Amino acid sequence: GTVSRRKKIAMIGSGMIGGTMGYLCVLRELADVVLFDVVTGMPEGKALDDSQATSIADTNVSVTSANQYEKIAGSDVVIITAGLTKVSRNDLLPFNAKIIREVAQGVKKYCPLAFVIVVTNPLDCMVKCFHEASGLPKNMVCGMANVLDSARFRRFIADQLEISPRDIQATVIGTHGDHMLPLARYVTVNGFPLREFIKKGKMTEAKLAEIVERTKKAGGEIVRLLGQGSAYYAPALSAITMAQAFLKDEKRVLPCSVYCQGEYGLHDMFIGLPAVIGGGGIEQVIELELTHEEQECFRKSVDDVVELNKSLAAL
Amino acid sequence: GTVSRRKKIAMIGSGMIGGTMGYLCVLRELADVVLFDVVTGMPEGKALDDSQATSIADTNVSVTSANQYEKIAGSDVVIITAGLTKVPSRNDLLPFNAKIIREVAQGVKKYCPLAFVIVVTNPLDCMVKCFHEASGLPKNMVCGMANVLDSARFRRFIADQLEISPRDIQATVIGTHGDHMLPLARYVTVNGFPLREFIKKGKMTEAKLAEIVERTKKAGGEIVRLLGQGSAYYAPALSAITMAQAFLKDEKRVLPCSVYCQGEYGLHDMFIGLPAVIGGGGIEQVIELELTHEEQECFRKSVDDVVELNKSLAAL
Amino acid sequence: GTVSRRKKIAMIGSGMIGGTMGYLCVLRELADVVLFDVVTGMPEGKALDDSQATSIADTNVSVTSANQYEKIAGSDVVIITAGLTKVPSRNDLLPFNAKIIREVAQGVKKYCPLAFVIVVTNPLDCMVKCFHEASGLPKNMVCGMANVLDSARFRRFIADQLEISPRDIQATVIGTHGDHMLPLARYVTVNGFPLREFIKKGKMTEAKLAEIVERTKKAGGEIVRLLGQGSAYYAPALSAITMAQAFLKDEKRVLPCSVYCQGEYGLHDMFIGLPAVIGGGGIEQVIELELTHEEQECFRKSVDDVVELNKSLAAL
Amino acid sequence: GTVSRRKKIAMIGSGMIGGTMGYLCVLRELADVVLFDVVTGMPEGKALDDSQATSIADTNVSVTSANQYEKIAGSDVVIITAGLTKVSRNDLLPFNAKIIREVAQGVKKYCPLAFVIVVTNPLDCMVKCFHEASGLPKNMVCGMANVLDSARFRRFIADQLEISPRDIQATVIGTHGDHMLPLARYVTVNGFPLREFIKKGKMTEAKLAEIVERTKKAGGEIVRLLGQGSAYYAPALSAITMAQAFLKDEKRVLPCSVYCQGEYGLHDMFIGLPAVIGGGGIEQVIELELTHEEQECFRKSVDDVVELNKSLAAL
Repeated sequence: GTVSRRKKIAMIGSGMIGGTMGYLCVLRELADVVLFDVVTGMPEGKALDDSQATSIADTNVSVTSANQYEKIAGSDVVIITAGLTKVSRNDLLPFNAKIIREVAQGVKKYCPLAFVIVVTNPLDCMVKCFHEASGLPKNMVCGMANVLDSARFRRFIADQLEISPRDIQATVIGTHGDHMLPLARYVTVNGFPLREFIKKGKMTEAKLAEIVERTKKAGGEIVRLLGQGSAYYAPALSAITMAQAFLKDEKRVLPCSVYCQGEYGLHDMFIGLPAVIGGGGIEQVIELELTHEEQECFRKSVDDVVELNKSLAAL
Repeated sequence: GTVSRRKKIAMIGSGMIGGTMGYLCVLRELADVVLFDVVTGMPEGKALDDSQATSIADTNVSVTSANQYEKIAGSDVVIITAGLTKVPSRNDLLPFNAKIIREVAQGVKKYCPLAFVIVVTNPLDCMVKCFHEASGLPKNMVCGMANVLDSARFRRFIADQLEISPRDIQATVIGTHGDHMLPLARYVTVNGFPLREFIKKGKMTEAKLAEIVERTKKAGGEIVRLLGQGSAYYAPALSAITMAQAFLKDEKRVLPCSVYCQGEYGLHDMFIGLPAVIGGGGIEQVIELELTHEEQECFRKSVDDVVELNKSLAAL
Repeated sequence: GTVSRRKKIAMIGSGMIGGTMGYLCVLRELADVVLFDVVTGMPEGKALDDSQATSIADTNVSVTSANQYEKIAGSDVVIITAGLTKVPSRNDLLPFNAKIIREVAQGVKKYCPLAFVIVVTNPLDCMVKCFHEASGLPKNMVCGMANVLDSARFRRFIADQLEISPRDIQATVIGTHGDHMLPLARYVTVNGFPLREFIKKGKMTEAKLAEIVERTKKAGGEIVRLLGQGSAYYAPALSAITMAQAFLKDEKRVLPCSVYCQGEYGLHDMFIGLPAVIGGGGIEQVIELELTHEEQECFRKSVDDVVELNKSLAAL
Repeated sequence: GTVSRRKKIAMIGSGMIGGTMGYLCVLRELADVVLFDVVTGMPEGKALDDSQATSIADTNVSVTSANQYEKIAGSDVVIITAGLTKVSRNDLLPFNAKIIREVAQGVKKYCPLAFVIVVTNPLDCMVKCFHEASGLPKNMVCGMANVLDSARFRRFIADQLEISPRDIQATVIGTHGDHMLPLARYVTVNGFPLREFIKKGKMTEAKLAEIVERTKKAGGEIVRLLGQGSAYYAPALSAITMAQAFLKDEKRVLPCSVYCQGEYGLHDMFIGLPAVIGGGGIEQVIELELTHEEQECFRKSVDDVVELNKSLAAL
């Protein structure tokens, strides 16, 4: 009887990020939500909590919990946070590759036409692992990391310039850790190069460097401060912004881990790069004219990913 | 911001509910946020996470942490979730939480006495009374969040059964916490149409309604049971923030909450969950429903519970 | 957009209401928009203006104009405002608008037969019937916008008197156009609480309620009188788009509108304004209220009006 | 009794733009609205229409109409669209200077602490006229034009690159007409220079020039097409976005007509420039490092304004 069905997003992993992405769907009435996890009780508790929030938000989406993959059938988007968060993130490889392969089998069987956003660390490597195991088209698989990294880069710059982060364009590309690459040269204030602001003394080169470093250390700082767990509010919104850009065919520039077949001279691997997300999934991969120095920094990020993928293959 | 400053909301208690209310402020660009807690470290971590979310939401509010009451100065609204959640029965938390609530009251009284205060700390109705007495704030500027959450549950369950958005289900719970809370079955409507008309047309049975009333009472406990640790926070955070927004934007929304009684329902000098209108004047109206003799009997049980807890509160 | 395409809404008629519904789609990023009109030039101008607004709203939907029905192919919803607004009594527009509505029906039947259709063209109830008969579309996929707007007025007036947000005022108008429209005084509630309780507590008098009922009936005419040219469009556009969104997002909202009757209220094979639930299945429920004998008498007057207009419609 | 009062915006001019800005306030629950105009009936009809929309939007703001300035007392923001729209916009000068001076007297008397956004043409000249007559601080007076011009510039670029306009930073500065200056060199896609996209052939220099020209002619095209009146949907949102940035102290980069005391070597005049709008009104005026060629184009815009102000003084 239903002619116009709601979009459906399956959260594979119902931890803090998963439950929070479910909350965002309720607040924005973005889609029905399935909180999936191989955990007893907890996912149902969060589904009841999120479901009950629809009343106060005056929205109507269905939030349910599941532990069997058949329940993710028909999902338009799948967001994966399942996997270990601690035992180096590189060290998570063996344990999470196994989990990601199980998720890939579930998606391949029940919702192979979905757009998939991986969050599981080590991210770039796990995205490749999911892509290989699931068999999905390269434009329908990506990883969330750089949107979150860029959010931090932007917030720090916005604080210094006293301008809303909406008007700060700052992008981080590459992989996780200290090799991530906050592109200082491409930071703009509504398209106006940051270098002009530095020249006017609105920000010093030293402050910029401090911000670049802070962007790299941001996730670890939150981990240290929380004492248990890791960030979830910004990560959840980062992933849902990518999901909405796909669902509503918005065509948003959102840096994320995408499959390369020549871009930046890279082949057969996923790495964080500026991309356009729309109803066709990853519709564009933007290849920046990196300077020689930037390429050298980027190569280190690339090498980190290549090394992990080498180890992944050895499994 | 020399002329127009942003509203400011201090979250006294930076646990799951506090951090999530901060998140809502970021998403809606509702107000600058202060995540306050006696515990140091964790609030600063959540403040960093919530502030970083402003970039993705394309909003601009400030989110900071604090462990000093001086930092809540200038707050337009204060939402208190501080307090023990278990004894080292919510009624038993009285001793421990009354002390914490009194410390919070001292902080608010001194640093932001003109704030609208929403208490969440259990045992709720008793703690609202405790805060009001210790803070000396105007009776219309102090209330407690509970019934909006209880009603959200009542509404969601009814919405699911009738296949209608909860926006269009008006269902209200009044009273205190526990099995004595009172889901008002007679006042449930579908866009103003009495639920009884739907039951008569077979869209729901009286048995199902009774089941829904009972599920409403047990809902919080079910989530506690299922999460395994802690309690609900997504709907509670949105319930409190919806009350805060109604005040900040002078919306004049009907939101049942723990309010000071000066004759309504024959009650005096106490707070209890009742339908109320929240606007820029704080609690602008306390709605007095024409309860049947049977509903009055059930309500009296909540009254008795609160009155007894308050007697102990005084005895401190 | 190879996998997930945006919803699409065709505005058949690009006058003030049509251009404004397009604006709402841009603001909410609800859907791509086609501003259709037999008149060329003006729709393209409004499409440029509405599309340029996407930049400032930071949204991304396509807004284009058209004068060929082929361009409405793929529409999920079609909202029709086309038709004369005055004879070169709305009842008298029948001849002229029936012809236009039939042409629109032919266009929809051929190019987007699976669309959910919201008719706005006067005389409304008769034109909905005309469209349904000419288009052959399923009865649950055709409706008319009028009562949501009439109810918005009823609610705003009540909200002003009680000093409560209209979000919390449930007030409904049913029936047809004109003085016969029926604002249901007995079913007005404040968050499900009967208005009678508020009147009894002195928050409003029966005289004021009667005044509000009359103002609700005269509201459209007052705006026509005051604007000097044309009629209301901001609230009408939002009323129609709210109905469209309920369908697109399968919200299941209670929105009174002109719906096909198959026994409800004892009516058959005709459309008339009634409380209904709009979801992804189109008109999912037609709510049958337990009207008193007096309300039935008033309602019968609307029924008689529609039945008489439909007799003439047939006689064409 | 009310401790937390709603913001209040007075629309001086209740034509299509005024009524539409009132609608936006209702939809966003941004502020109470006063639809002011020295017209009988019409403003009240629009106030009833906009007021009735609050019910469907489930919001609560008060929308009233007025014809006496005392009714704008206490306004936080004042948006002025009053004045003739036709008889060259330069030719409107004599008629609109008189109207703007009357509005300035009303604001100076009843809400001198308001943030004022002028829309009345010829814009840059009328903003100066209002500032001089009202006596308000230079940071509290500005004119809306460039946000609308930039919206067009951005939409056209977004269409060509298949990217949401959210991610297109394109700015127009200067005055109205063909002398407005769409800054082609500062157009970015999330901070990435447009020149890189042109190099990749995603857009040709010819298409860019066509877009620059189209941006200049956009308002006139709508006028031609509508047959009567001029654009109002994008203009209304442009002005309300500036008003909200002030009310919520957002610190948004919004190009608008602002007072210069040295910026770009300009003195004692208002002209469209990139600015940051926050709770302090115009908090920053961004001085771009314009190239010699850009300065030459800008000088023509400046000369147009200077000529009008010369004529304004001669009144």
